[PDB]
Amino acid sequence: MATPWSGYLDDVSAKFDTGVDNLQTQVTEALDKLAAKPSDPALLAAYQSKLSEYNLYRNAQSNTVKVFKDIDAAIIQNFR
Amino acid sequence: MATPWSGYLDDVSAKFDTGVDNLQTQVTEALDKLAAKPSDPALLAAYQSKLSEYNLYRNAQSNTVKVFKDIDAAIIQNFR
Amino acid sequence: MATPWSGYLDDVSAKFDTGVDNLQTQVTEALDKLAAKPSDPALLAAYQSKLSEYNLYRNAQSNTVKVFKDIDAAIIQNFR
Amino acid sequence: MATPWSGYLDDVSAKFDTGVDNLQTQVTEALDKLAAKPSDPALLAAYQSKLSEYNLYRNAQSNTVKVFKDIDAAIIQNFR
Repeated sequence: MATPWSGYLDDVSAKFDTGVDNLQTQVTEALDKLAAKPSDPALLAAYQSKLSEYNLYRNAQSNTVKVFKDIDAAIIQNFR
Repeated sequence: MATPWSGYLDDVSAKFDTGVDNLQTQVTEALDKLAAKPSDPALLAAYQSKLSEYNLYRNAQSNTVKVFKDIDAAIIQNFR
Repeated sequence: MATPWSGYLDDVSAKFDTGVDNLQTQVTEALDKLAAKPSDPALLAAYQSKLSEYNLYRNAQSNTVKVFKDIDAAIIQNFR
Repeated sequence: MATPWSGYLDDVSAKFDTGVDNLQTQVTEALDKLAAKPSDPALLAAYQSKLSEYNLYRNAQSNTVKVFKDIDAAIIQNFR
């Protein structure tokens, strides 16, 4: 049997991965559609919201690892 | 079973879609009608009202994502 | 193979062009006919109606590019 | 064999390029036509719309590269 990787920081990353799982394909689909369409009321606005959603996936993930590693580093320094 | 995308910002966007669902086809139908018509006072007033209806929908999406993102950005940046 | 220019704003402009394609030649034909005539009730009413049709083509095109660019500018500004 | 440059930010730039590939020559053609004419309502509306399209290419490109670099900079700062 395979043993799943148990981690607090890894779980948070996987939580966002499952949420925007199909969102990744939606971003690339809207990006290619806009490529051959200069000005688009629909495509540009749709991509606007979907791009910011991707923006949060990368920002929120980097924020959780930032806070966790900082406080965790202080604990590791105590062990001496 | 498939799980739907649960989001506050996504709900507002999809909420406007249900309202202008058949409205999108009405814009293209009136566009082709005017394209092959020299001058009509009736179709001019019809397209005029339908044009802004689309304008308000698209501007509402960029509006909700703008005000919600600004306040949410301050919250996520607080997490440090 | 040649790739056609795909654009929503350009489609609206070309839409009116297919409608008043032979209309442009009709305006110049009636203009020269009016210039060689002192006063005629028939050509006056004919040119009057055809003049407004040309006015609708130039106005409808400038109207669509104006309302569309305004709303699309809001979206573009969000990208930051 | 040659290896193509794989980049997300570069892909977005080239994405807009494939669309307005022949538009660059269309802008210069309309520019020379405008300089060789005193005043034309037809070319004024044409160049106006085409100038908006060139603004689309330079804006969306600079817009996407700006938001992507910001969140990407946060990740790089995390690696320490």
